[PDB]
Amino acid sequence: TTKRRNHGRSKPAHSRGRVKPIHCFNCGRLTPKDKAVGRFVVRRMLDAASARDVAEASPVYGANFPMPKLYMKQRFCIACAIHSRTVRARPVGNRKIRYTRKV
Amino acid sequence: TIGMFNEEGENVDLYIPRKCHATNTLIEAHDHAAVQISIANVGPNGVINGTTTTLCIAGYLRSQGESDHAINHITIDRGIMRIKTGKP
Amino acid sequence: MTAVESGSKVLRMKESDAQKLLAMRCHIGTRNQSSAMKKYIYGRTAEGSHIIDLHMMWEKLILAARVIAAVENPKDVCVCSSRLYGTRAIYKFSQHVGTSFHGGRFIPGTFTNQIQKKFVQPRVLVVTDPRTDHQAIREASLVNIPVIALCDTDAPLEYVDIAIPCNNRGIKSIGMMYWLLAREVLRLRGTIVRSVPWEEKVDLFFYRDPN
Amino acid sequence: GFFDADLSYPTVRTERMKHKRRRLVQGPNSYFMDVSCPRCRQVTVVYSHATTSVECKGCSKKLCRPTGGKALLVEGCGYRRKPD
Amino acid sequence: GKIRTKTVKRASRQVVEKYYSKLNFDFYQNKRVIMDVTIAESKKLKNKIAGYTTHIMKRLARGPVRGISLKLQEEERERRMDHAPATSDVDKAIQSGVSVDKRTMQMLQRLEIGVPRRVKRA
Amino acid sequence: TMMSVLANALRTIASAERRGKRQVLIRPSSKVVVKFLQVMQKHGYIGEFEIIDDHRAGKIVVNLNGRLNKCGAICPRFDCATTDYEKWMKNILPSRQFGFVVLTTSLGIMDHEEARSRNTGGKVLGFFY
Amino acid sequence: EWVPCTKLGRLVKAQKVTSLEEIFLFSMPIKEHQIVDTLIAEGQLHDEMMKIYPVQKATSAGQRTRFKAFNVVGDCDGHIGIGARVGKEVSLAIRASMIAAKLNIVPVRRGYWGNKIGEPHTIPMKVTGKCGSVAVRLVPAPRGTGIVAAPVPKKILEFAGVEDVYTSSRGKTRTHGNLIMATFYALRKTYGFLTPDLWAETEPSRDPTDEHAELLAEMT
Amino acid sequence: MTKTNGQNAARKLVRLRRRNRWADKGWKRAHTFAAKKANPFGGSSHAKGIVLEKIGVGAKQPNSAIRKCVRV
RNA sequence: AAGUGUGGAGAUCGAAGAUGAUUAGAGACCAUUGUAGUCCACACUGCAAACGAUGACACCCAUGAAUUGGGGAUCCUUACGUAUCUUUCUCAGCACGUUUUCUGUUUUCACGCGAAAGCUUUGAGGUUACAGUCUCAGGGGGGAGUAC
RNA sequence: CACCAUGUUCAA
Ligand SMILES: *O[C@H]1[C@H](O)[C@@H](N)[C@@H](O[C@H]2[C@H](O[C@@H]3O[C@H](CO)[C@@H](O[C@H]4O[C@@H](CN)[C@@H](O)[C@H](O)[C@H]4N)[C@H]3O)[C@@H](O)[C@H](N)C[C@@H]2N)O[C@@H]1CO
Ligand SMILES: [Mg+2]
Ligand SMILES: [Mg+2]
Ligand SMILES: [Mg+2]
Ligand SMILES: [Mg+2]
Repeated sequence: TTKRRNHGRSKPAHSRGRVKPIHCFNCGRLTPKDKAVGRFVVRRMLDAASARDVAEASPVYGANFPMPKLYMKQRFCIACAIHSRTVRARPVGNRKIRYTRKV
Repeated sequence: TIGMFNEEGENVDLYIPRKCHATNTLIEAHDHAAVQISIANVGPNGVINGTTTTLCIAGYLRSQGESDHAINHITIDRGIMRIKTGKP
Repeated sequence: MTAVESGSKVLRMKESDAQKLLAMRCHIGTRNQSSAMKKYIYGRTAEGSHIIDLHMMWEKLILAARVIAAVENPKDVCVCSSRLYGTRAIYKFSQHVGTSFHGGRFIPGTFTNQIQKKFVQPRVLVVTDPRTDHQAIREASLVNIPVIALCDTDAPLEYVDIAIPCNNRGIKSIGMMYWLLAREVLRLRGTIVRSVPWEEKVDLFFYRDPN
Repeated sequence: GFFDADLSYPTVRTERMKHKRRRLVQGPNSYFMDVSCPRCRQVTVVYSHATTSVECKGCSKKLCRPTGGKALLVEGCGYRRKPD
Repeated sequence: GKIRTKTVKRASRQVVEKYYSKLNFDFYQNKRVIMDVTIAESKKLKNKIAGYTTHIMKRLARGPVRGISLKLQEEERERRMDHAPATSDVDKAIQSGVSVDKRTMQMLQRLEIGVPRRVKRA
Repeated sequence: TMMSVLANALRTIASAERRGKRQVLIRPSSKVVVKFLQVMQKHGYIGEFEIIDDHRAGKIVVNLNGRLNKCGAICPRFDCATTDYEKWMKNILPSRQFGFVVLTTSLGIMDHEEARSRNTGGKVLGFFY
Repeated sequence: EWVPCTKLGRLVKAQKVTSLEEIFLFSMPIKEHQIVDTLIAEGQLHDEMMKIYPVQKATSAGQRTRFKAFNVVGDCDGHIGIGARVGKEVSLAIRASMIAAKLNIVPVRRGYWGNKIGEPHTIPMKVTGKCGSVAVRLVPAPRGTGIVAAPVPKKILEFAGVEDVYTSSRGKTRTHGNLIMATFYALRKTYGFLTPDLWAETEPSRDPTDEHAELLAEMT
Repeated sequence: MTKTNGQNAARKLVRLRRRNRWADKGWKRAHTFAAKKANPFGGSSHAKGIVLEKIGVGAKQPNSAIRKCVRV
């Protein structure tokens, strides 16, 4: 039973032979780069309660000059993406939905 | 004179069935998408007569989407529907 | 189908008829395009909308009227619309021509479930849209009912026999195709005469938001 | 619409789009043209897809430049396509 | 004091159909009608029917209720709606000009009727 | 590569006829594949066809009239004696009433029914019904 | 009595549609089993049960059990029909398959092997029919062969009016649910094959619901 | 993807079949001589022997008995 | 990839091994290490879920988004529609837009097929209506990819 | 993300 056409990974049949693996973001498991689920997070450094304390005590930072943030590009193992609930198991008809941009 | 005979010339089979006017496909008894469409023959004053032109289409041809192309091709051949504008 | 057996020009589009079609914008298609309605397009305008050939619009309009006028017991024609903009026009076409009509949710089993008490068996189905009336068409596929449709530029034409090309989207554009078809079926029957204009206003075919 | 495709006698719109070998009878895309030299003025016959660099036999100059498809004639030269 | 059963709701719509004119926005008067128009044995249901009837009388002051089948406010407003002006909306559309597009006007030269009168090119 | 041009032609006719087409374009053609089609014209399974001249092998445009169910090619072209016609009819034809087996004989390319009457044998080319 | 609901059964009860081949001509669904025993004579219509086997559904606390019954019907003159219904009691599913087998009635074209001399003894061409993996192939046989078939296709081919036939079966024929419905699909294809008898053009007719539309409106 | 035509391809088809008949456990037992040389009867039936000792062979699951049999 | 031979290299990870811990036991997972290896040169091996669990070469095959490289335009109809912005030098340039067409990797979508899951111009379709060419393997589960 | 191993033979 082929659970999914493309077999879990972005490689088609006659395109690549292999893709060199990356380590998982927390597991450290080596999975191929096209297989491993990849999220680019734009996480702020401070919570909006905590950022308001720091922006008030800052000569630089205010409503005019915004505070920096973290830009890190996480890539996870498939065991690692389910367990951190980055990704979840979806119904059989619902598995083909593909999101091309961050919602 | 249609259907098989006996060598005594009596029409042996029951039920000579219809044929599709587009694809010459013999319409079966369970082909429940097969439709007949009667088009009114109309006179010189634009009022219908008592005669109609009937054309029957098989069920798979409607199933694909190709029936509407077939009704055009028939009614141009029968002379029912004009193929283009006249010259201005 | 504006070709009669004798060869007269009685059914052909006139400069009064085509002037109504241009005013009601029932020749403007949508931006998208399907394969089966690709033959009905004249060209694409700027802002990417499709223009429908008014010859092929009028020839498929009269062809659908030569089928409806060749129905004794006109209640065997059922005309139906799941979209809301059609429902007022479906009522007035059914009033002047004398056909069955249905609007709203189609309630599946209307054509197949024979022990229902809302069980009808029409001979010709007229749908306003092939897409929103997918359920009316798909039951016609089961019980031998040919389908007349007001198709837009992207229409799924599985099981549609006489596909009329028009603009079935807008409120004025719809209902103008039902006025003009009701105006025509009454002419082919001989109820109204082709010389004088049909006095009955188009405005009653338009859907009006009663709140 | 309303005209069906005839495979023996295809439409000019259908047939002009086709690849040169996918035509009903295959044929060239290229042609010859009568190129006048920018100086020197003498006419030369230059093939439209000339991968070699043709020279003016009088001028001694090169009035063509090969490309991936049609070859590019020099600036300031006049040319009209020859028939057949 | 929770969701009304479909026994309460189907019966309450039938009271509004057959007896719309005898009912208003009060509980304690609508209850006295429903004891004379419903032959059931329970006083608990007849309290719940007079509660949901009173609710769908406040809904009929606002607008239409689905499944109400009142057939006189629907027969009145079907007559008030089927009214048209003397000049059609198509006859007022030609009388200013139809103003077709580039591609449309380039099509209308090709027809056997030519370009119709009262037209423009925009 | 293309091995049998007749087997190519009959496969494109049979494929386009189960799709219900009005015309096929057959490429390449031969003297054999036009002599097969003229057997299929004489018993009216196809209509008029037209051979376009390249200075290559030609192309054939065949007008279909809905009557052909299946035409195919028997490969290799097995030798068929006169005693062997009733064996080939039971194998590839649906009935003894209709349907033809085309053979290439010394007398020409004929169907099985004509070759039985002229008392000849040949190599079998194909069938149509 | 039997009050009909469909327009076809109104015309059958009124004797406006007189024979069963007038329904087969216009591809009409029957939808009411009283149409068939009205049009076919009552003594000239045979039926008997092909198979009854139980099918179980695992539930919480045990198995659910319903019996799936197969019935075949047809006079032995070119009409055949097979229906398969299910039911909790074995008596209900046998009765429901009788209702079902008449709705699926369908005609069988019959023909000749060699020369034509009387009523047709065989099917007019080689035909196969496939349901599941079980495909049976029915081949015309000579005049005095008999039905050469397994006893489940042989009983179906007797009711269809076929007197002499060769038969093959390609795979898992011990499944009789698909073996029965593959003999039915093969005999149903006998009016699907276009032979040079039927090449001729026939003049079109009018639907019984087209012609008798004025009578059917008088039932309302 | 299975087999070969060709009017002159019979040696290929004869070789192809003679090797694939060895996979048939009925053809291979009827055409090898380990079949009779290891059969305790000499490729025959009803061989005589001398009773040595009596054995009770217990039945397989789900049955339960001991089967009375001799070793000869 | 692991492995082997001879020379280099030896940062990091690290079969073996050593210590912690968890455990009823822990020869494991987890933590700290650490040898061979990892990396290069020249030889050897030829053992993969070496996969699309799909042999190669042709043929026919409906539809709508896209994408990569190249090229070209701006009673069955005798022909036709062009925008954007960067521009002192690998610059008569670059990218785009609308449209053609060839080659490649694909996607949601008509037949048909299949026991089904599913496949579908990229066939698993064109197959009991069974023959385009060639080729390799299989014949109930084991023993056994064992013994010689 | 502490630890969490197992339940005799046929049969219903
Ligand atoms: O070789 C092509 C073939 O001739 C043609 N049938 C075409 O089919 C389509 C066409 O599909 C492609 O759409 C792509 C754009 O999204 C386009 O690719 C092209 O992009 C242009 C811009 N970069 C070109 O410059 C480029 O060279 C070219 N590859 C088309 O190929 C559609 O656009 C049509 N609407 C419909 C045609 N049937 O596709 C073949 C290659 O895929
Ligand atoms: Mg790999
Ligand atoms: Mg631990
Ligand atoms: Mg370490
Ligand atoms: Mg133990």
